[PDB]
Amino acid sequence: VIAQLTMIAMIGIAGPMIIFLLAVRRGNL
Amino acid sequence: DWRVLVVLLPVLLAAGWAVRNILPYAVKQV
Amino acid sequence: SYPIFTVRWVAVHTLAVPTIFFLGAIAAMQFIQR
Amino acid sequence: MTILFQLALAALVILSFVMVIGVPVAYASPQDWDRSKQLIFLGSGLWIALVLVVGVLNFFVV
Amino acid sequence: SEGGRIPLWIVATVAGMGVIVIVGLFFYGAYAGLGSSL
Amino acid sequence: ELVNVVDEKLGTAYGEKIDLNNTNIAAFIQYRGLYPTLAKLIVKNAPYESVEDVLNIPGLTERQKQILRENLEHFTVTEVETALVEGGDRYNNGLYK
Amino acid sequence: KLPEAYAIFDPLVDVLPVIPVLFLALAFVWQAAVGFR
Amino acid sequence: METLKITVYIVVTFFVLLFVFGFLSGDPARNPKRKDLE
Amino acid sequence: METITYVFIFACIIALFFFAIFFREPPRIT
Amino acid sequence: ANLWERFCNWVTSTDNRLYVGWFGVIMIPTLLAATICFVIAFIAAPPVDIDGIREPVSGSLLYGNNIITGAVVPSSNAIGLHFYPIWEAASLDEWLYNGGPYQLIIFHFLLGASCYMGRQWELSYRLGMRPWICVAYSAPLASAFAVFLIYPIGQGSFSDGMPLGISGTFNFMIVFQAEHNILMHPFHQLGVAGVFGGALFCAMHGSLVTSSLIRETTETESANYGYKFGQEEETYNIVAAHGYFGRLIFQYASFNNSRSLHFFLAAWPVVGVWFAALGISTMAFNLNGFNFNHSVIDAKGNVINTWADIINRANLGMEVMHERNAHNFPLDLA
Amino acid sequence: ATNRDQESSGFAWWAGNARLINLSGKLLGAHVAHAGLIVFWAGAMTLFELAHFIPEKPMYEQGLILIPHIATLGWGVGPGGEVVDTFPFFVVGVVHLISSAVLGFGGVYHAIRGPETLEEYSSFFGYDWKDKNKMTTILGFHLIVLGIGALLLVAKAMFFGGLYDTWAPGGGDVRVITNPTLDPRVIFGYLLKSPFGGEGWIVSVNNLEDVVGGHIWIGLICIAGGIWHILTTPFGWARRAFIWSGEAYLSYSLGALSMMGFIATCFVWFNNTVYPSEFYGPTGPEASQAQAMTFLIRDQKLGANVGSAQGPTGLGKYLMRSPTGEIIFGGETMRFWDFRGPWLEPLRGPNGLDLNKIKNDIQPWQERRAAEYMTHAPLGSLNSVGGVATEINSVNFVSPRSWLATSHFVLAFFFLVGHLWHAGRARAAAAGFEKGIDRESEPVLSMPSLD
Amino acid sequence: AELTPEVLTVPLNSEGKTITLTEKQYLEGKRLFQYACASCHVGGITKTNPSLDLRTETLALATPPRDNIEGLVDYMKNPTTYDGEQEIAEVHPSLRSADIFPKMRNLTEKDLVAIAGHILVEPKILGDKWGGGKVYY
Amino acid sequence: TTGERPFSDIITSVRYWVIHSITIPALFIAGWLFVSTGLAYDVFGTPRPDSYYAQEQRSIPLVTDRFEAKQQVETFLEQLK
Ligand code: CLA
Ligand code: CLA
Ligand code: CLA
Ligand code: CLA
Ligand code: CLA
Ligand SMILES: CC1=C(/C=C/C(C)=C/C=C/C(C)=C/C=C/C=C(C)/C=C/C=C(C)/C=C/C2=C(C)CCCC2(C)C)C(C)(C)CCC1
Ligand SMILES: CC1=C(/C=C/C(C)=C/C=C/C(C)=C/C=C/C=C(C)/C=C/C=C(C)/C=C/C2=C(C)CCCC2(C)C)C(C)(C)CCC1
Ligand SMILES: CC1=C(/C=C/C(C)=C/C=C/C(C)=C/C=C/C=C(C)/C=C/C=C(C)/C=C/C2=C(C)CCCC2(C)C)C(C)(C)CCC1
Ligand SMILES: CCCCCCCCCCCCO[C@@H]1O[C@H](CO)[C@@H](O[C@H]2O[C@H](CO)[C@@H](O)[C@H](O)[C@H]2O)[C@H](O)[C@H]1O
Ligand SMILES: CCCCCCCS[C@@H]1O[C@H](CO)[C@@H](O)[C@H](O)[C@H]1O
Ligand code: OEX
Ligand SMILES: [Ca+2]
Ligand SMILES: [Ca+2]
Ligand SMILES: [Cl-]
Ligand SMILES: [Cl-]
Ligand SMILES: [Cl-]
Ligand SMILES: [Mg+2]
Repeated sequence: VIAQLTMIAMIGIAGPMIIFLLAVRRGNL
Repeated sequence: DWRVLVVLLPVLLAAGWAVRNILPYAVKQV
Repeated sequence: SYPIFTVRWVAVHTLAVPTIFFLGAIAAMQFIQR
Repeated sequence: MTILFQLALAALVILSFVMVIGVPVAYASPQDWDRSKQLIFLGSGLWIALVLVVGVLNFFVV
Repeated sequence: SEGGRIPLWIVATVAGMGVIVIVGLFFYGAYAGLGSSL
Repeated sequence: ELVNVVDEKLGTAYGEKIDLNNTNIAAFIQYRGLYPTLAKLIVKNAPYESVEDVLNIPGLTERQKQILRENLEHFTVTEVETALVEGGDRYNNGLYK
Repeated sequence: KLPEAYAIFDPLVDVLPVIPVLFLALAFVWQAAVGFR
Repeated sequence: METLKITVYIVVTFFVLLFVFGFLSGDPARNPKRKDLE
Repeated sequence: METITYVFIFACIIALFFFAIFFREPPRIT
Repeated sequence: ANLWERFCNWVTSTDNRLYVGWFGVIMIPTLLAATICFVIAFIAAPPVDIDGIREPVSGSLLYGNNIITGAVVPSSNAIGLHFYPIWEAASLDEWLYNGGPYQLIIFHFLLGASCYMGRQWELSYRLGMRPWICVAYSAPLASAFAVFLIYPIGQGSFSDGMPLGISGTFNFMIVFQAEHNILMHPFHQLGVAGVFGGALFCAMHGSLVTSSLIRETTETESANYGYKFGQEEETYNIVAAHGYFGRLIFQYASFNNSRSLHFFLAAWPVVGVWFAALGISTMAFNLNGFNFNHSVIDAKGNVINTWADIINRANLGMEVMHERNAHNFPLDLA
Repeated sequence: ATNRDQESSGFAWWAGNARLINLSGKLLGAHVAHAGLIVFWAGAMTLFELAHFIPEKPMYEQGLILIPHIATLGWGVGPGGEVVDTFPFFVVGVVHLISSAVLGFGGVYHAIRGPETLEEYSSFFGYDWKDKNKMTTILGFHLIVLGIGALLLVAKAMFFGGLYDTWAPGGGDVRVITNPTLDPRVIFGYLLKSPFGGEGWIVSVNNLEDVVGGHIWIGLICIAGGIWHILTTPFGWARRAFIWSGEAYLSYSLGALSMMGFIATCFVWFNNTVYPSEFYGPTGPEASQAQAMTFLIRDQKLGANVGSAQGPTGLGKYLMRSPTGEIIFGGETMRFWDFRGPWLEPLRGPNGLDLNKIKNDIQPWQERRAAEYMTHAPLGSLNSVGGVATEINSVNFVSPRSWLATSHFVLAFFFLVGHLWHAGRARAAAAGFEKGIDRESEPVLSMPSLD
Repeated sequence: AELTPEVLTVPLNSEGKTITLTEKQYLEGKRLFQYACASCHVGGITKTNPSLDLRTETLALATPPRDNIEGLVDYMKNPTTYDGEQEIAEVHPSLRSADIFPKMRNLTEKDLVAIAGHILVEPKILGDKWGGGKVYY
Repeated sequence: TTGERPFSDIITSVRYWVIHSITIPALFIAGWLFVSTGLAYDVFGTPRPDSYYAQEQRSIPLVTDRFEAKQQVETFLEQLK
């Protein structure tokens, strides 16, 4: 019941992570 | 009652904290 | 240039402070068992 | 054999995560598109490969 | 400190996720403990 | 002069015991051993001029007769009431829980 | 249930079906990042 | 009844045909601006 | 008399629809 | 021009006092039929065996009803969802006993109103308007479909469609509450927010525009004469209204954009009522309101009632009393 | 950043995707990525269902909607719909998820990396919305693809194990369809049935032969039509009837999808042939009927003569006549006499329910099925409390039929709304007043007064 | 009020021997009853035959007595009509008919005991509600 | 504007978050303990799951006298031993 929260943390961050990486490196957002 | 101090210790520690951090601007304003 | 402790500040906090405390309480309640 | 399956599946999941964050950031990146394109090709072939490997080893651990 | 340092889109995303988390907790509580009918 | 016949029957032995001639079959659940076998036989072979005639139902086992004898004190008989026995109401009287 | 071998991934499987929804939410994070222009 | 039925069937068919052919009769062009929509 | 009354009020209302629509004071632009 | 050309030209004419149009070609006869049948039935139709148990209910004025109690009564439960046109009955007397007038009226009406929506699109097009008034109208129309068509389909009988009458409408509501707990359904709740809110904003908007009417008249005449039809100037000061409202709450809670504002005025009640309609339409398939009956339990296991349980008692009263001679088996399964 | 703010594109962020109307490469991206979302949900949801699946519980007791779809196709189930091997479910899920990774890949590629427009790139893959020939060509392509799909169902039914047949003699079982109904009289006969009670239009299809034959027909019609639209261009009357633009086409497809959603709603609510009650639970009609059956059995066991038992209203308490005479179940379920199901038909004779068969031929499996279906009626609360609205908490149940019906009614409705929106907008834009009225050319000002 | 060991002490057999269930046993029992039984027996009534409920007094007057653990376990193995005269496994879920009532398949002896205990304890909590039906809701 | 600093400014400033990343969780924890310590029950007079009824009683402690209501509630509370 812990790994559900861990995985949804990794996935759930995976989304905003892309946006952040691109915004930092001034990518084509 | 001990539960009152246990419960209202975080509140007053937060109050003391922000008071400490905002004191100079507060004095400057007042 | 900007003040900190305005009427707006008071209003905002009379609402915001209790709200967070109450939310902490309700959170705790989610683990109460009969 | 079970160890191979478990390796292949763990690798599959990890590579998948890496690709999920990586391919869009790469596509939208101005710099270093050449090596990145290389890496996307690489990771793609390895992704396909890993899927086929988990697929095969499935019937030898189930 | 200066205003504008922390991007508003990050504040929004973080806040939003926090809301989803607390509400998610509350819906979890509908099935567990008090109020669960069990 | 106008009378509710069901209310009237409630003031007879019908309001006191299982009426072998009228009562709905579910009543036989009140006592050990009567439902469903004996209840079905009883309602089927109604009406009865007296309670002990219930013992004269053809085909009864000795066990069955013993159970009936054990429960005659809980039985009665009154005139068949059309209102209570039409519409198959002795098998289903529109009452559930 | 899943075949025994894959049991380790049970929590992951519990979370996957909601991932499409995340995409809709992502569209907004993205828009906020370019100021809803 | 049968006469009533046939009557109604004829009426309904008539009006439905009116509707369909009516909308087939260059409707995009029946507006106050750009009538060239073909 | 009740029925007559109900139908009469209704009928008046329909008549009123007729006049309010076809015998309205025409809107005019200035 | 030929005859059909002339005809199309008149039908679609922007000069007709009432616009006809191709949707109108279907609308006018179906609505006239529904209207005529409804008035005649409401006045003079005999009792109708709504629940198909030879227990005819009187709906018309001549058969003991007033405006409040009267109704055109839904077709017989024995008919179910069967198509029951006049020519399917052996006679008018049969047709009336079995509630044919109802099916004639609701089908003609649903068609007619659908065409009313279309017609709204059409005239908007002919006049060079934007097209979405008809979309606002889709909300009440969808509701009508919900209570007249969809719910009967879901429950398997037009006998459970809403009656064409005031008290009968109330019958529908009470029974609905008993069988679906509609009050505890978030879509009905969104519908209430839709109409309460629509009323609120109607009053709000009316009052704000009225408050900031520019002085154009004397005290001894209606302020309304200060506006002339077709004038190019806006007749109220929207900056004054916004200064007011913005100070009533706070600035950024208020609209300064009239387009945005009016869009809001359209969107809120329309959306709310869309959800009300969807509430009826999905409770049509017995997905019901939240059931928290016996949800709170103490340490021993004693049930602790909430207001939800009191609601449940009321619902029980409704349930056991409704259609008191129609159930033979213990579960009301439709 | 071409067309990616309001000033350049004309569209605000909330109408953002409208910026893709003439950016066919990026639009291709959006579409393929979305297809990836769909295939993703199929896979993921399937694996999820399987993980939560207890094979000895009925599917419909477990909130399953996809595994029932897989089982209806013959995979994983044996006689009576018993789950005999879950592996095909696993396969279907895994493969869908894996494929969703590919579709996602292509979608993201075309969406933010590949050519933004496809016309300069390829004259084959590029298109102009106004180009009726190309439009009908793409339409043709996809028609052929659909016809192929329908033919895949046909092939599964006839050559690869068959389908689950709830009507199979001796009980429900997977069966190979060898003699599909090919007669056009039957196939299109369905299409001309009234949608009203006791008729049910195409929703009334009640044997697999008709299903398979219908899909044969639909496959050939689709491939033929697809070829037809590749090879032709719209005729004159067609040209004069329609609005030819991206938004218009979108509106048309939205209308079609609305229609289909409503149709699916009725299908899952009434039909128990392609939605076997073994997997999806009993239909509403079915469960009501099943209650009638249940208490007829109980009371007849107690010695009741169910054929002559007069209920309180004067109608039979257990049995009565339909308006055309057939013997049917009594009480409220009189509305549901059009119901047909494998557990009830053995009691049916030429004149309807048969009293002799009812007295003498009711098997224990029939009693069982009736009790099961009676006690799993598609009634339940939004938080999944099974039963009537006044039932107390204890049973966690809402029928898959309710879930599917309601979901698709909502989706169909909002899609009808979408069609109105985009049809009206398409007309207004093609005619040139979608952005408002020209003050210097206000049409009504050039019209005569109404009065 | 609490779920005490006394509340959890119920008749094991007809001879007046009792057994005291654990709270885990009580919980397992409610769970298993919901899993295999509530579809017809929610609240202690019987939806497909309301004349027979699961109230302790009713079970007591059944033949053989079903107001104790042995009786209930046996019923779950070889169910009879109320008078004991007929065996009804063909139309009532049981281990004996776990082939046609598939949910009965994965039920262990331990499980049957838990279900039985639930049937016996619940009326001690809910009172007239148990077997009461909507009147007592 | 009305004088006050824009909210965007404030809630995207480093100092704001330095303060509130302390003050917000402190409050949250305080409410959490207000419940978890059980203090809430006793401040507001709310029954714990074991304090609605005495063990065998099944009658609601309904207040029935206006002016001696306090004594009544206190009696009802004593009745839980
Ligand atoms: C089904 C959901 C969906 C899809 C497929 C799209 C697709 C698109 N949108 Mg739309 N949009 C959507 C919903 C969607 N949108 C919603 C809900 C909104 C309201 C917030 C919008 C509002 C909107 C606006 C205002 C605009 C678009 C635009 C676009 C296009 C270009 C986006 C871009 O280049 O930004 C670049 C973004 C990035 C580079 C950040 C990363 C984005 C990628 C796709 C994330 C990939 C994540 C994924 C997990 C990776 C898996 C990799 C793996 C396979 C290896 C693209 C075709 C733009 C357009 O039309 O341009 C002409 C545009 O201006 N959208
Ligand atoms: C066709 C669509 C569909 C249908 C019929 C179902 C049906 C079901 N799902 Mg599934 N599912 C779906 C899509 C669907 N789902 C999607 C999109 C996801 C990803 C989020 C999932 C992920 C999922 C999980 C993880 C689980 C289920 C489960 C279930 C079962 C319990 C449902 C429940 O309690 O809902 C609760 C009801 C709601 C939350 C109400 C939703 C109301 C929506 C939000 C309103 C939308 C209105 C409209 C679209 C908005 C338009 C805006 C307007 C302005 C125009 C039920 C069989 C459960 C199960 O039992 O598995 C075995 C379960 O655990 N589903
Ligand atoms: C599904 C719709 C679709 C359409 C219309 C296109 C169209 C295009 N793609 Mg794209 N793309 C797609 C999906 C699509 N793609 C997918 C799913 C992926 C991930 C694999 C990609 C990844 C991709 C890349 C990396 C590139 C393209 C390129 C192109 C362009 C050149 C293609 C070509 O000439 O190949 C010729 C065609 C063949 C050699 C035959 C293909 C054989 C197929 C794969 C067999 C399977 C057929 C079967 C029907 C598939 C069923 C799938 C279904 C069940 C979901 C063309 C505009 C190129 C481009 O844009 O250049 C700038 C390019 O570099 N695509
Ligand atoms: C187009 C007509 C059509 C119809 C009526 C059906 C009906 C059915 N399909 Mg089939 N199928 C079709 C085409 C169709 N299918 C196609 C094109 C494919 C390939 C994608 C399939 C692949 C398929 C599979 C794999 C399965 C089915 C299954 C089924 C059954 C259950 C699913 C369902 O409820 O669909 C309801 C159908 C609809 C809602 C579509 C209605 C279409 C309307 C009548 C016409 C729309 C035309 C359009 C709006 C206008 C055209 C424009 C032109 C006139 C100018 C049901 C009998 C399942 C089954 O049979 O289990 C044994 C199943 O497993 N279908
Ligand atoms: C996605 C499916 C699809 C779509 C969108 C189209 C679209 C088109 N087709 Mg094509 N076609 C298709 C598949 C499709 N086709 C298939 C599968 C075949 C083989 C059967 C054909 C055979 C075909 C021929 C022979 C012709 C077309 C033509 C056309 C064009 C005009 C059609 C039109 O005005 O429809 C609107 C429909 C009508 C005007 C028909 C009468 C209108 C009444 C009111 C329809 C009532 C139906 C009713 C509501 C449905 C309820 C159920 C019913 C069965 C009882 C249009 C581009 C025409 C064209 O221009 O070719 C280039 C043309 O001559 N199609
Ligand atoms: C299958 C799989 C996978 C995949 C994954 C994926 C595909 C993922 C994705 C993911 C994603 C895709 C994510 C996303 C997320 C998102 C989010 C999390 C968001 C949120 C949002 C929000 C919160 C919002 C907010 C806001 C804004 C921004 C503005 C306005 C306001 C508001 C508040 C609304 C992997 C690799 C793991 C491996 C295993 C299996
Ligand atoms: C364009 C765009 C967009 C969208 C996008 C999208 C929508 C995408 C999609 C994508 C996708 C659609 C993706 C997918 C992916 C997937 C994956 C990545 C998967 C993987 C898988 C795996 C890894 C598996 C595994 C396994 C196995 C094999 C066995 C069993 C178990 C398990 C599950 C573990 C947006 C809105 C954002 C905005 C911008 C633009
Ligand atoms: C598979 C199957 C089957 C079959 C199916 C089929 C064979 C179908 C067909 C279908 C069809 C065959 C359909 C059709 C449709 C059509 C439509 C839907 C139409 C539409 C139209 C429109 C929309 C038009 C409009 C208009 C007008 C009216 C006027 C002028 C203008 C316009 C053009 C706009 C069966 C049942 C046997 C069985 C099951 C399986
Ligand atoms: C019940 C379903 C019926 C389905 C019928 C399917 C028919 C398919 C072929 C349709 C042929 C359309 O034929 C259509 O009618 C007449 C024929 O003189 C034409 O006539 C129209 O011309 C112009 C067009 O600007 C109009 O202003 C004018 O009012 C009208 O006379 C239409 O322009 C033509 O497109
Ligand atoms: C498009 C993917 C196709 C995957 C392969 C499907 C094999 S289908 C396979 O065929 C057998 C008869 O030939 C059946 O007996 C069996 O039940 C069935 O699953
Ligand atoms: O019909 Mn009118 O109401 Ca719908 O539930 Mn069943 O049925 Mn009757 O009872 Mn309840
Ligand atoms: Ca405890
Ligand atoms: Ca072509
Ligand atoms: Cl009523
Ligand atoms: Cl009934
Ligand atoms: Cl009783
Ligand atoms: Mg809880």
